[PDB]
Amino acid sequence: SAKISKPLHIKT
Amino acid sequence: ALPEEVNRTLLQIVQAFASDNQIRSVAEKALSEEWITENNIEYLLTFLAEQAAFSQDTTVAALSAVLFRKLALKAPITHIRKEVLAQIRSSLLKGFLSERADSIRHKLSDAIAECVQDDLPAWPELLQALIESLKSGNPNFRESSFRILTTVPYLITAVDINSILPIFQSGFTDASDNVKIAAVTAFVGYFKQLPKSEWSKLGILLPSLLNSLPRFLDDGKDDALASVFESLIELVELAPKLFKDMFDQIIQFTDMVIKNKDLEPPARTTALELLTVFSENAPQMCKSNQNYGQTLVMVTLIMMTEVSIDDDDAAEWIESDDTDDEEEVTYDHARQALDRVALKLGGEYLAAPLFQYLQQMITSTEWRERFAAMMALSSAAEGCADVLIGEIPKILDMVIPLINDPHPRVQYGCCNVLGQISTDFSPFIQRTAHDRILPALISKLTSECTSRVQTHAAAALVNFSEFASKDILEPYLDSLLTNLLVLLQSNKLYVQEQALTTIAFIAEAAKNKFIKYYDTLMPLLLNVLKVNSVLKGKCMECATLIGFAVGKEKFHEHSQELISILVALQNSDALRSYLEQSWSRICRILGDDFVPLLPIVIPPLLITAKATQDVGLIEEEEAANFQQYPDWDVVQVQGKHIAIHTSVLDDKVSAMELLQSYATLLRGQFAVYVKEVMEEIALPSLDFYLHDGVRAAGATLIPILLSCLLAAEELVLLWHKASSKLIGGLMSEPMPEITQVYHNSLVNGIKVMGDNCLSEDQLAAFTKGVSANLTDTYERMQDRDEYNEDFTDEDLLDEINKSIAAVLKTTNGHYLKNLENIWPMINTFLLEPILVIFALVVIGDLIQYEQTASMKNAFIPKVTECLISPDARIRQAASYIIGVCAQYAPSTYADVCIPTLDTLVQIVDGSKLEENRSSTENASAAIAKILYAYNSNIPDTYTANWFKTLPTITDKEAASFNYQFLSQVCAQSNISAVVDSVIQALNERSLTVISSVKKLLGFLPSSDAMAIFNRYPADIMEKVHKWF
Repeated sequence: SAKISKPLHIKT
Repeated sequence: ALPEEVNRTLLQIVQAFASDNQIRSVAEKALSEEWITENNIEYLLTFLAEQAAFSQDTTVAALSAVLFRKLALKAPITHIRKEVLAQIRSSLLKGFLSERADSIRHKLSDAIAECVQDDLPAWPELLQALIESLKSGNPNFRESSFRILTTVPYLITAVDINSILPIFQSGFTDASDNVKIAAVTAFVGYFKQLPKSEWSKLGILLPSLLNSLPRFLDDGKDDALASVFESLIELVELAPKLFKDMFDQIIQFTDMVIKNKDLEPPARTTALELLTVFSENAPQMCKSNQNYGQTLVMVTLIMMTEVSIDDDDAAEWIESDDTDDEEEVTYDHARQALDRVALKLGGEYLAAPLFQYLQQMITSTEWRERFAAMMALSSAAEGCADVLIGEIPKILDMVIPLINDPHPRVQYGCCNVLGQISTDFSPFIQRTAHDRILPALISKLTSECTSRVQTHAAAALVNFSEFASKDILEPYLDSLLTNLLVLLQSNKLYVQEQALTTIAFIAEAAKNKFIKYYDTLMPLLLNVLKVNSVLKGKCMECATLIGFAVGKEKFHEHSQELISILVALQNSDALRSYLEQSWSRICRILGDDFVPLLPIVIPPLLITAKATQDVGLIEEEEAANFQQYPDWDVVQVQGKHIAIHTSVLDDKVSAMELLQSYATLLRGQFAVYVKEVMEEIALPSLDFYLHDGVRAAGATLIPILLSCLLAAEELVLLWHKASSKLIGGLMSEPMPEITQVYHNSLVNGIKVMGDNCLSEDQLAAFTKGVSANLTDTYERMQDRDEYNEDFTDEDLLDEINKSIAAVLKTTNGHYLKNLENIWPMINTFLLEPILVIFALVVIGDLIQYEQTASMKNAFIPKVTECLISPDARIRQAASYIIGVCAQYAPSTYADVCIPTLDTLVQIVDGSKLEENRSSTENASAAIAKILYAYNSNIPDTYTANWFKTLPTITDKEAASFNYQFLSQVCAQSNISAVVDSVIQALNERSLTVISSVKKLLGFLPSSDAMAIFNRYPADIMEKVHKWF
């Protein structure tokens, strides 16, 4: 990613 | 219990399993080809149960237990003779109660479970064994009993309630951690497996479980705590309301764990997860309690500060690349948790508690807290947008002063937020805060700042640019660009890479405003490419996005040389994908001049898009570790285990989407490929039952392929083949979302192929598909409480409407016959809003093609009801039906249409408001239809009523009728309302009524004619000149 973004969710 | 011969044959075989290829393969064949047959299976199960139960050898016992478990399903246990089931059960049970190694007792337990079954005879000796083992002083016996209660939760129903309650309470409180975890696991498994009607019978044990939790911190057993938090997380997703009464206690407990920051991460991350998952499963409950929000914000803020531990200067962080440090576990977890809860709960509920804390963290002398503040806002901004979008100057007042913080990590933090909110508050923020955001980011670009910060600011300029118009970026371009060229000269690869992408995306947003920068940038870019794969790819991306922004004529100054470099690059894995997108973008720039490059670009996409479903028929054990790879997944389809290479199938999709986009741009010029892509890629893709992306991507390719061949016999053959596999997919496709794509795909296919593109059998096979689709939607929907607080379905019904309508139109009515068979289905729907809307929409299409009398009586009673429904979508579909009645069935309908007509004068009258402008426009059209059909047979106030409902600006087909009727009110001083009613429709682009109007203006002087448009501004007077 070459922009700002949030980390991927960690569920299941 | 077995002949002694049988024993050493089987013994030899099972022992051969451990070992050499030869001895071991001979045994494998022997087992599968000779021993698992109707005639030997019971001997084999008898043997394996005996070995697992009695063998003194570990390996043989273990293996046989495992094999028995596997083969006992396949047999299956149900078709085994009674005398032998009994004997197998008895030995399995005696083995369990004898002395075995732990892992063998576990495997025995698993084997025993295969012998407990709905249709199998009662096994009350098991019940008795489990109850006694639960009281054993041996943990392994207790633990193994709960394991069986986990595999077979029905046993829990079968024990007396006054025994099973103390069993679990003793379980939660057991001195052995292992037994605790198995008690917890069995307790939650019960809710996992049983119907809700059985839940209240263990539900009452929740407070004993919750009350047992502090003991794990007393003993310092946090790893064990984490596993119990994991089971509790699964229980929240099943029965969140069971937690209502003790909700504060769980909140306070998770709080306590997360604060104890000498605990290892798993107890703290799973505690946070437990908190988080209430917002996903019981949002009303979290919102009705200010404590949840406050604790949740507080603890994620604590965890977000856990960065660069033992490294105050950040030396390590300053020195690394612009990726995440994967050692910062709790910090990562906190960011995704805040984000997740914000997204569920909204800003009304969290912004206040969030902001209470940020005001204060912004001012701390601990840099970690000033960073935390920025990252927390970054996490929460999207979910809290509904409120924060209004407090945008306030937020910049807090954030922007930190852009210059002494500490470079706080600076990076501030870049992060300006970037996150340029996305989350777009497009409003680009319009109103460009003057503060851009100068702030642009100041970080200077080589005065640290590499990490220059790079982060450059990333944030991608977020801003994404939704900034060319006019807003224009005065900032030279400055943006002169800075980024310096970044282009960095000694660090990652700064160069970011520089390139930032320029590419700014150029994308700048469009034709970027033409003046092209001559400085393009040679810098050519030099980089002629000389670090990612750099080259990001560079070609930069060049072709600049190409698209400046247009083809300017792109022509370097296109041939650029194309030659691409060729060299492609024929020489992150690179692959920059190359393919660049070719694809060159196709968008060059139009039809791309045609001579097809033989370079298409073949490799053909290869990838032909990828087959790469499946490995796999074993229970051999999964999980197969699953470790991001590029593989394992599923269970029909009992067995399958490994599917997911990445390869994602790549097949990617390639199909590129072919699709070439076919869409090149139209008739793509025809040469249509046959091959259709037969070798689109169609076989529908049969990819393990990956739905493939199936969908296959479906969307279909109409586009046909339309290419059309624009350039075969067409008819391929369409017959493609429509038939589409149709066939409707009865077999399990995923509702895919079903939808097929209907849409039929609709688009029909739209391309035209009149009578379907045959009679296809029309009949479609009907069955439509019926099975309607039947399974009904079934899933009549499934939506004590324990708990579907556009997927709405969308599928939306498309089924379209396909039916489409099929009706291509048949030119003939599909009415087939449509009769699913009338009962339709009728049930008509009398839950989504099913209703569907049914009304179908009936409106029916009438469009007076042969419907058969059903007048069956629906008008509900439609007339629906007219005055609180739901706008119901009124809309209803009125359309009443209006369509008078249009296509004038006479088999009058006793209805004229009565309703007063209803319509009222529905007509929050009417003219965005939400229901559409519904009232249909009613309006509906009454104009009645006034037409029965023209001077009507008891005329009406028409003057109707008029006051003009203009019609939103629904196009409605507007189309109203102005047709308007064109068949005169003279008067209605004249300026007559005209404007039309100007309004035209200007709003919702709708020869012009001819009628000019005639009326003819009947008035020079001066009277002119004056009507006197109210209109310049721009709509330009249009009016070009209309009249």
